[PDB]
Amino acid sequence: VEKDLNELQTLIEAHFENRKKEEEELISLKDRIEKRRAERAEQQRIRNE
Amino acid sequence: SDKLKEAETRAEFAERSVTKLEKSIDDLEDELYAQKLKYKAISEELDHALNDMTSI
Repeated sequence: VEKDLNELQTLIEAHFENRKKEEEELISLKDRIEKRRAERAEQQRIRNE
Repeated sequence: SDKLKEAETRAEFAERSVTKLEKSIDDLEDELYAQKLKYKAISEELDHALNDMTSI
C-alpha cells in the first residue's frame, strides 16, 4: 500500500503538471483570443468609420 | 433599380447579422472565461490540499 500511495501521488502530481500545461496553453489561447477581439474591434471600427 | 434595391437590402440584413453574431460571440467568450476562473479557483484550492497532503 506504501508503493501504491507513492505511485498514486506520483501520477497525481503528474496529471497535475499535465493539466497545468494544458491550462497554460488555454490561457495563452485566451490571451491571443483577446488580441483577436481587439484587432477585430479596431478593424471593424475603421471599416465603420 | 430593382437589382440595386435588392442588393442594398441584402447588405443591411448581413450587416445586422454580423453585429448580432459579434455581440453573441463576445458574451459566450465572457462566460467561458468565468467558468475557467471557477475551475482555476477550485484547482488552486485542491493544489493547496495537495501541498498539505505532502505533509500527510
